[PDB]
Amino acid sequence: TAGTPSGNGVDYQDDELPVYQGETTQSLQDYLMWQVELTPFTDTDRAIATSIVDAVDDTGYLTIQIEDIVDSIGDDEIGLEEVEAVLKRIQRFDPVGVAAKDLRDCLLI
Amino acid sequence: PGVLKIVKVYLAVKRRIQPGDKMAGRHGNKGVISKINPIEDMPYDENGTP
Amino acid sequence: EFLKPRLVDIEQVSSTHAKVTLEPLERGFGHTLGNALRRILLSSMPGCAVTEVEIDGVLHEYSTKEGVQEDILEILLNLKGLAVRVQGKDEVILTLNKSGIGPVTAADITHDGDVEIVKPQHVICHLTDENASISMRIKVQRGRGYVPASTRIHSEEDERPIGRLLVDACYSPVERIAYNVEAARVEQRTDLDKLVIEMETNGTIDPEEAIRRAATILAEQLEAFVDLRDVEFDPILLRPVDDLELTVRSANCLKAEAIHYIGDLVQRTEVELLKTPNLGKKSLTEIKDVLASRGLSLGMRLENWPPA
Repeated sequence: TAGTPSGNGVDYQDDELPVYQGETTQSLQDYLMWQVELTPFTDTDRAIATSIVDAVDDTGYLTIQIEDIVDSIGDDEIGLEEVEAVLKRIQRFDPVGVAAKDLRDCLLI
Repeated sequence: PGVLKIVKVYLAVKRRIQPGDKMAGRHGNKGVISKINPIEDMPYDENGTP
Repeated sequence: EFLKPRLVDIEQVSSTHAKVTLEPLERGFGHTLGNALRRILLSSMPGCAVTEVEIDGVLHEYSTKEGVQEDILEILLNLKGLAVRVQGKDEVILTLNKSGIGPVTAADITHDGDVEIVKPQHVICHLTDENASISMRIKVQRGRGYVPASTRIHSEEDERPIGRLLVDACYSPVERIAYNVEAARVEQRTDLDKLVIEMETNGTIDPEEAIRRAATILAEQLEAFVDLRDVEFDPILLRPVDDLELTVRSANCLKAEAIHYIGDLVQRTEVELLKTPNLGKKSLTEIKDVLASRGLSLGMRLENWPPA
């Protein structure tokens, strides 16, 4: 072996009985929830926000239909007009354009 | 067998003295800097050398 | 009532060493004046010093040049001690170009319009190989005190190319100062003192000029004592409320509810706003829908509110 790499980054939890323990990682959904928790939303608004951010894919686009989201709520007075407003508020988060229904909406936002 | 290319990068920086740094002689006398005084504030002899 | 000192018998031992004398002084004024002048001279005296150097073939301070004995770091350290004088300019550029065998000094620096090298024997490099060439451009700036090369960040406003080497700047020509108080030769007066100030510089500044500058600084500082006396920001907010393109039906309601700006809209909670007359469940959602398009959720809490 003419050229050998230096050791890659690795570690193991020491001085702790449950060895290697763990380490939490921040994903897109976790960051979206963290942002949601720090904006003024009603209880219904919070529920709608959680429901719509649960459906965010890895690429940042919504996989489920808005009408399907309304059906998922399964409660009166939560018609598509309210969920549209909540989703449009959610779209303007740190990854601007996240939770977009299609490419057109993403470019528009 | 797995790797394909390796790149190694070196960075060099200059560390200057500051109040937080530690300084010690070779007689067991150690300590940390408390303040970096200006020249005109330090004591001087009759020749004006601080 | 009080006698006044006059600068008499100014004498120059050497190019750097010098003596300044003030003959008439009162009982206690000698030490006060001496210490004040020493502090002013050692603290704040203007001068010119090397700011950055750009060598031909090098890229960073931690490199080497084929044909020169020293590293670029030692070249910069030697250049840091260069003593120059500039008239009428603060950003002169001193170009240097020399090839051959032997040490290179400040003597071979190209003769600029108004640039004087007080010490022309300052060795800054050593050339060892016959066919070796060196060529740099030295920028000299005028300053007042010690400025490290890391504190200045404003120089990063414009991109600097790879190859410009930043050196520290001292700007202080004065290196050592002492003073003594001796009995004056004036016999008609009861008891007078005399002040002798000895200074060691790098030859950049005149002794008399330094004394005048220190005295002027002291007087300008003392001028203040002679008369004491003395005994909603984000542009998205504060916009007209008729920028959201709301319905006609909500247009009348906002006027009745005394909402005239975008900012005052965002400070209302859902529970109490619904109690307002004839809002409508579906119409209120459109107000939230439009305000969501701007990123301002309903119910924000500000501190102060100007009329505009």
